[PDB]
Amino acid sequence: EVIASGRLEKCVVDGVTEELDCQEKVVVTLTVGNGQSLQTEALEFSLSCLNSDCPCSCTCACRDLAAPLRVSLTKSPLWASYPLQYLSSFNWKPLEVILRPSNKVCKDGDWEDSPTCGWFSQGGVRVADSQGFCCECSSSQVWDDTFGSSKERTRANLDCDFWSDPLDILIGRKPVSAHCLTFDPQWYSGYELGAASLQFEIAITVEVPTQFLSPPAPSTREVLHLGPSVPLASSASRLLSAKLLGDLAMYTQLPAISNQVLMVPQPPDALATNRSAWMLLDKTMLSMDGLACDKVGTGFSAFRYQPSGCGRAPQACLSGQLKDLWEADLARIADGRVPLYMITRFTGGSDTTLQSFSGGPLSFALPVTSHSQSLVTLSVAADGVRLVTNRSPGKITGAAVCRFAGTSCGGFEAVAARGYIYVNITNTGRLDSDYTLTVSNCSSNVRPIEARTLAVRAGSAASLDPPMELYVEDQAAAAARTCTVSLYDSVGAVTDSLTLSFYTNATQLHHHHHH
Amino acid sequence: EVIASGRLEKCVVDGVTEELDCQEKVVVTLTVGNGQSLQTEALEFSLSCLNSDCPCSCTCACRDLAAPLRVSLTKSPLWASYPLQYLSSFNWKPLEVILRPSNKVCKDGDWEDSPTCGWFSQGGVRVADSQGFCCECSSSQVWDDTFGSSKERTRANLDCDFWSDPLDILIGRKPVSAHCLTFDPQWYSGYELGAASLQFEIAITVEVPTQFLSPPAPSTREVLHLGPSVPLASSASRLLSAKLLGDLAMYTQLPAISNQVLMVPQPPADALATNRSAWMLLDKTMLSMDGLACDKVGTGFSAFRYQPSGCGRAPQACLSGQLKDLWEADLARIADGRVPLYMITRFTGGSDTTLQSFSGGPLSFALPVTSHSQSLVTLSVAADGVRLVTNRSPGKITGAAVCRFAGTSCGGFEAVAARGYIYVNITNTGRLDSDYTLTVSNCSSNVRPIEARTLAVRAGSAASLDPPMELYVEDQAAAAARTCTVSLYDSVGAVTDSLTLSFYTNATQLHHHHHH
Amino acid sequence: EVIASGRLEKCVVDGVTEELDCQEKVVVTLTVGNGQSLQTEALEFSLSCLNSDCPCSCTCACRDLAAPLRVSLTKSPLWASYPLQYLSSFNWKPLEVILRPSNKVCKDGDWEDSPTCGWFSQGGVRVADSQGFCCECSSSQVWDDTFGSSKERTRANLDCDFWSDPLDILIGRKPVSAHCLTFDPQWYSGYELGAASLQFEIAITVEVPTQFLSPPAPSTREVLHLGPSVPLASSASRLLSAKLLGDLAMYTQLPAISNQVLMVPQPPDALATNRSAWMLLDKTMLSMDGLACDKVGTGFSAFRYQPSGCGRAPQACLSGQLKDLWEADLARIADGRVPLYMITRFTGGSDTTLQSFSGGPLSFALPVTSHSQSLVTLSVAADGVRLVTNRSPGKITGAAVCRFAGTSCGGFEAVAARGYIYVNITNTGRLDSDYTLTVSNCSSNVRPIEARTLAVRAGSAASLDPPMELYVEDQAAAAARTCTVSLYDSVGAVTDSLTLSFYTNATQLHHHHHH
Ligand SMILES: *[C@@H]1O[C@H](CO)[C@@H](O[C@@H]2O[C@H](CO)[C@@H](O[C@@H]3O[C@H](CO[C@H]4O[C@H](CO)[C@@H](O)[C@H](O)[C@@H]4O)[C@@H](O)[C@H](O)[C@@H]3O)[C@H](O)[C@H]2NC(C)=O)[C@H](O)[C@H]1NC(C)=O
Ligand SMILES: *[C@@H]1O[C@H](CO)[C@@H](O[C@@H]2O[C@H](CO)[C@@H](O[C@@H]3O[C@H](CO[C@H]4O[C@H](CO)[C@@H](O)[C@H](O)[C@@H]4O)[C@@H](O)[C@H](O)[C@@H]3O)[C@H](O)[C@H]2NC(C)=O)[C@H](O)[C@H]1NC(C)=O
Ligand SMILES: *[C@@H]1O[C@H](CO)[C@@H](O[C@@H]2O[C@H](CO)[C@@H](O[C@@H]3O[C@H](CO)[C@@H](O)[C@H](O)[C@@H]3O)[C@H](O)[C@H]2NC(C)=O)[C@H](O)[C@H]1NC(C)=O
Ligand SMILES: *[C@@H]1O[C@H](CO)[C@@H](O)[C@H](O)[C@H]1NC(C)=O
Ligand SMILES: *[C@@H]1O[C@H](CO)[C@@H](O)[C@H](O)[C@H]1NC(C)=O
Ligand SMILES: *[C@@H]1O[C@H](CO)[C@@H](O)[C@H](O)[C@H]1NC(C)=O
Ligand SMILES: *[C@@H]1O[C@H](CO)[C@@H](O)[C@H](O)[C@H]1NC(C)=O
Ligand SMILES: *[C@@H]1O[C@H](CO)[C@@H](O)[C@H](O)[C@H]1NC(C)=O
Ligand SMILES: *[C@@H]1O[C@H](CO)[C@@H](O)[C@H](O)[C@H]1NC(C)=O
Ligand SMILES: *[C@@H]1O[C@H](CO)[C@@H](O)[C@H](O)[C@H]1NC(C)=O
Ligand SMILES: *[C@@H]1O[C@H](CO)[C@@H](O)[C@H](O)[C@H]1NC(C)=O
Ligand SMILES: *[C@@H]1O[C@H](CO)[C@@H](O)[C@H](O)[C@H]1NC(C)=O
Repeated sequence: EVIASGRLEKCVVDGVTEELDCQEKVVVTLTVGNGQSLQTEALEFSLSCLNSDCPCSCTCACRDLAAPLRVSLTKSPLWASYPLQYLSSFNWKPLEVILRPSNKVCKDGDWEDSPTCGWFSQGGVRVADSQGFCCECSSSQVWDDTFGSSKERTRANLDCDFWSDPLDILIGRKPVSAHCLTFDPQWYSGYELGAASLQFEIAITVEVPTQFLSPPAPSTREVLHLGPSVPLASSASRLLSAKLLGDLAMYTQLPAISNQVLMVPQPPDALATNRSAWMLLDKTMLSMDGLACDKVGTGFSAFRYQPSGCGRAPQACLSGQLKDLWEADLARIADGRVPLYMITRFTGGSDTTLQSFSGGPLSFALPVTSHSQSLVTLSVAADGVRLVTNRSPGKITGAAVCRFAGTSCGGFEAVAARGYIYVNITNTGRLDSDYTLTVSNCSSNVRPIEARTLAVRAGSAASLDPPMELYVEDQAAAAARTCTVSLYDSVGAVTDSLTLSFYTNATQLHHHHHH
Repeated sequence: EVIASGRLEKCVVDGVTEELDCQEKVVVTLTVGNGQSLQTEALEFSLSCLNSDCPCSCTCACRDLAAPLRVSLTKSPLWASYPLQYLSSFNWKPLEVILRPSNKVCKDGDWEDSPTCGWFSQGGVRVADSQGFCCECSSSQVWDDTFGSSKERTRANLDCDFWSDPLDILIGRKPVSAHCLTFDPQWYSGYELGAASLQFEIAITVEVPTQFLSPPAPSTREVLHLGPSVPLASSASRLLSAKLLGDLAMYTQLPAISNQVLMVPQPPADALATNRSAWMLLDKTMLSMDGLACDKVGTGFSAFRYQPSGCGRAPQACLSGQLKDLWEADLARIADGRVPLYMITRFTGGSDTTLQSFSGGPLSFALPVTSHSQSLVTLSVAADGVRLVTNRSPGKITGAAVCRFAGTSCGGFEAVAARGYIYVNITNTGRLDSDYTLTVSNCSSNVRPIEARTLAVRAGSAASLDPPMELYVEDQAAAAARTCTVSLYDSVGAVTDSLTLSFYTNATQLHHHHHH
Repeated sequence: EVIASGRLEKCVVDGVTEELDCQEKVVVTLTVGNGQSLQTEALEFSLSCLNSDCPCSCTCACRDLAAPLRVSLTKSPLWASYPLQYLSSFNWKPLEVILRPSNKVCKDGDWEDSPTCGWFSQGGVRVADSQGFCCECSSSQVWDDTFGSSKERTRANLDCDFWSDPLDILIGRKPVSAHCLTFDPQWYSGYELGAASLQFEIAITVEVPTQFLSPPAPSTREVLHLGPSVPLASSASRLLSAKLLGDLAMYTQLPAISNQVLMVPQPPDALATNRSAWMLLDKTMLSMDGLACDKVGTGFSAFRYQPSGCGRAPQACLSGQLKDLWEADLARIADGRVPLYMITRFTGGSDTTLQSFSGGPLSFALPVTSHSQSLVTLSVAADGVRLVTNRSPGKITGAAVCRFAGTSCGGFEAVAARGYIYVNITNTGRLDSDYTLTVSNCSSNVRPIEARTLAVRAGSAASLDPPMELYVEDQAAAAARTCTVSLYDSVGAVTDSLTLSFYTNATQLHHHHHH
């Protein structure tokens, strides 16, 4: 979209000579969209006196008369990359091993030279509280289990019936239990994310030459590169000078994951490669010092000194681990709901959308789908400008609402879940044209969706990736909620439009029954 | 504000025929403000050869000569809506019931067939640790309470004096206590908020016809609608083609509530106010999702049963920090001129009425944006010649004062623990609907700068800032009269009125422990 | 950068008379950069009929013929200020005092009239659980310490050997311990931060008068002031009318510190003044009610009722305090890593960059380094406009990568740490010109860096402050990673460029050795 165009006299005072020099250039300001990956528009600058701003006619090394300077602009796919900062490692699933010693002895002493669990060591020094804790059957439980049946739980399901082992309970040796903490061989590295940084590269293609026909005689293509890192560039010789000013505000802000911790499997039916097994967790799920129970990174001190530990069930204090959060999210997928810890809760179902990134192995970035119009200013030493835009018709070749990861299509669960709109369009023209995809005039209590733009090659089909997220703002269950999907060509004309119908199932809640 | 205007030759290559077609249109780029709800400006495009871009003179079906094409733009009120995702339910106030059995027996066994508290059940299976815990008076406390007075607390205020019940303590039956967890009948649904999405709709009114006088002869009004969902539209026939490019960056960013949990009262199937008045928005550090933590929203049976030294602690221990507690705590902050920390009205500034003007569904949440969010719109008309017609009407500041949260008292606030709210009354004294800009500047020392606000006021009507401006001070001292200058600008940046706003700040207060 | 310029007929209908009035003004829209603090560009408006829009020739009170109206724009340094909201106070380091009474008595009763620790008081009422807790040596430990050596830890390192004190253990008096909680005399005030607000002031200098030479005959300089608080202004009389529209989106977003708590030392080899001792903590490090252990603000109830408290080490439950987090971050500085709690983790090493702020004593703001181009619209009653920009060459006079606070330069630790790029440039011209500093064409797995702009006075040297943060997206250890640092003058020409080489050391991780 061209915003401003006109002539301007840019005078430059050379700082060494303090000397003035003025030229009248054409200053065009136009935006570049996120989904604008093809050369659909072109800027043509009328060039008088070609070659070396009229000519000396005619070895001779002179100049030619007239030709148009063609300029187009594309933008690489937009990503939101976060910088990583390592913090600490975490175990996939810490496991408690219960030992029932053969000689009915158990030692968890703090200065115990050799406990029945054994000491860990971070080097030559042994780690505190790594020796677990012991459990003995109380006199009250030996009394109950002998005559009747003890109603008090033991962590090792101890049998304290006197008849179960009379020859040793008589001599005071009661049944004992050892509870040691072990680590899964699978470790994870936890990196704290940073501030989001928009990353892209605008490609400015400039070609200078020697009813409906506009034939091109020999041109020489030159490509400029603009971006946040290099927000300006100039063409060969000194004709075109560009400058990236910045983007406009995004209508739907980025997800607030700046203060979360990215879990990456520490390397030593197969697991999927790259970031498929990655996770991104809030700090309320973690214990950095390891002194808290039922958190990622629970340590020895938390497991050894848990209150009434011998009276609790096995594996207590060891919940909420990376393996638990993973298995929990997989359950949410089977129920049409969105994961809460897997990084695919932003992609919408597939990990393939996150491998198109061009960063290093230890990097994280989400594909931006909101509108981010970057403003570029072109200043050419050529008076006369014209915009040439391709208009190709299109057709919506398919639209449907599907749950997370496409486990089932047609609808989702009202407020606990959300839907994902996959839209298939096809360029029916013979040229590469830009398109705008909008969802509007929905039924009641349906959340508005921001439009998306697709640059489709001629005769090719395209699809929204990642798809649009669809919510509903009530908890009822409707059989056919409606929305209108419209396909706009360039310069804002509707080439095709259909009505998208979907169901929402009612929401479900917890309940406790009192007695 | 008009930004760019000029002529441009837009050539369109029809993709089916690969055929070129060029036209010279006027491309105007202008911004639309957040608080711009009235038609104060108008763009007039000189239209030669009316009707069907000169005419064939003269059934005839021909064209007329000349008239101006009038175009205006308004913007709906701006909101920041967050998508909800349900997580779990939470009880308004879990209550501990203390039982003192008549037969002095108490059973909290894990496999106990029938405990003195009873098992809950999530269906047909009974919930673990729902049977509470029992307490017995230790031998040490029976020894103290019999002769002197025991200094050790019991959760049930047990009387373990032997003389208080000798016939049963002698046969070993000591006084016992049962501590069961119960739930308030009022439940709450907790929805995790999502990413903020700016939502609005720009209304482009276009009317084509067919000293100071500019009379309108018959016009036909056509309204276009642009927004984030539909960022472009075209008029009837093919005269005007619009496109919404986006907004500019906001100077004061939105509140970071993306990862918080919205608490909504769960319906049952002196009265409370309707809609979101009873809603709350909490940080995840106030919650226990698994319920295995004490003194958090959603504390479960396992946390209450296995609390360390539970029988030695006071009643209702581990049951603090609940939805009822956080609510009653915020109400106390209101009575002390401070701002709530959990009620969603801590963003509105005092009144819930500002949040019911939203047009979303029953289960939605949105805050009214007050920062400048200037959206850029590009107009391209097939009519060469353009003119901007803006209404300028004078105004007067009819009132300005600093008030605490919810207007419990005006005149000032508490320095750093609290903040003030600036209510400003203005009145359009002209006969036309003009736009205005409201600024607070040239303040005294250590006063935080405030971003300006814009008000579109109907002719002869009075307007007011809603929600009011939030005012802070960057020191902890107590001043009797801090000053700021409130200025009212008409359109095209002229000061019609200005007054000096004076307010006091009380000194901040801090906690203190006296050791012994 | 000038974006749009042209003529526009702005008609104004006076609301009182309903009367029309039209004038044709020049509407220039141009951006103002973040680092643009000098008058490098200038807008010159051709003014016909000077003095009072041709003249009446010739007391006379008439007008002159012709002169140019010079207009320049600068922007103050950009800051992101956060509003503070006080919450509660916190102690620098709560300390546990262990008492061993001479008479072997210990009382921690709830209704105890006078305990061996003593009651605190918030006024006239005494604070609950302020009397600490007592510890007695169990019969099991007296049995072990008498014959052999007890392997169970006591919090007071108690000696329960019967022979160590036989005359009192015989009469039942066992060794006892008192554990009271005390507070460091240094307190801290904790303020919850608010939403970030961009704060700046654009200075519009307008002076109206009355080969390379352009001499100035007497002008009168007038300065306008625009900003978020006052986004518009008009010149003396009614010539120029300005309006600040807003900034463009920032490419690298601000750090998400909105919901954190700022710790400020509560006033009564010396510490540096202002914010040098300040800290900014996540709410997961705090206990507001004080009922949690090993957190900032741990209270009496947490310390008194800690499970197995008498069996734990001294100072247990009292970790993770403001003194601990401070001493921990200082250790990260000595290891080339970035602090996690000190507010200097955003500045990059020096506190001097945070004292240039102009706020009150209780305020907090970070210097914005991302591009924030503000759009300003100028409308002058003078047809004819010209842009005069100074171009002075520059030279990169130094570039190096240094760890946090400059503890050592040359490189950093790959993912646990980050580097900081200090760049020295010098204006070699005789005029004040603007510059653009870019880092591009890096080696593999190097994170992209957004460009920065420097306004340098003539003949003066400038430096990046705060320096650019440099990350790497892999965990390997390389001896010489390369990037290209380029220096652009105004209107986008490369005056100087060098290649910046640096090393990255491999990352380090935790490890537990099992037994
Ligand atoms: C939009 O266009 C897309 C194509 O560009 C459509 O995707 C197609 O979806 C259909 C089902 O709706 C798939 O047909 C199925 O094919 C499988 C076997 O092929 C697949 O096998 C495995 C899965 O077992 C998979 O990993 C492979 O990659 C194959 O894709 C049959 O068993 C099914 O019965 C069914 O016929 C197409 O394969 C798929 N095409 C592509 C290219 O992926 C999409 O449905 C369209 N959406 C809308 C809303 O119109
Ligand atoms: C970019 O230019 C900067 C100057 O504008 C350069 O900073 C200079 O860095 C050198 C070291 O490379 C310093 O020289 C040192 O001086 C100390 C003694 O002076 C200092 O003493 C104390 C520290 O004990 C300090 O607090 C004072 O302020 C003094 O600065 C010697 O003991 C050292 O051996 C060494 O010679 C310069 O003093 C310093 N200049 C300034 C003005 O700070 C910077 O290195 C340049 N960077 C690049 C990449 O080129
Ligand atoms: C700005 O203008 C509004 C009105 O547009 C002012 O609100 C008015 O405030 C007064 C109090 O100062 C209200 O009068 C009171 O009414 C209550 C009954 O609700 C009565 O008990 C009191 O004795 C008193 O009479 C008045 O009703 C209210 N008007 C409206 C429409 O709400 C506001 O005070 C003005 N603020 C400034 C700073 O000028
Ligand atoms: C991801 O895959 C790419 C190629 O598809 C590979 O170069 C890269 O090393 C992989 N990274 C991880 C972390 O698996
Ligand atoms: C929008 O949909 C409603 C049905 O909900 C229909 O009545 C109306 O005509 C539609 N309007 C447009 C412009 O599609
Ligand atoms: C709800 O989901 C089930 C499958 O889980 C589906 O059969 C049903 O049709 C859905 N509800 C409605 C109203 O369609
Ligand atoms: C809020 O009030 C509106 C009408 O004022 C009503 O339509 C809506 O259902 C209410 N929502 C709730 C959650 O009470
Ligand atoms: C701002 O107010 C102060 C009084 O505190 C006054 O001295 C100064 O002149 C005022 N400045 C302007 C520009 O009004
Ligand atoms: C501080 O607040 C009290 C009421 O809490 C009020 O009476 C007093 O006037 C305030 N301080 C000043 C300086 O006005
Ligand atoms: C910081 O220093 C400035 C002067 O450099 C002083 O005016 C201000 O009071 C100081 N603030 C604090 C909190 O030390
Ligand atoms: C980037 O640097 C490499 C040296 O490793 C050089 O070969 C290449 O030409 C450079 N590319 C550009 C565009 O400067
Ligand atoms: C890694 O750091 C050490 C000091 O910690 C330094 O001596 C060494 O040079 C660094 N690595 C490389 C490759 O330079």
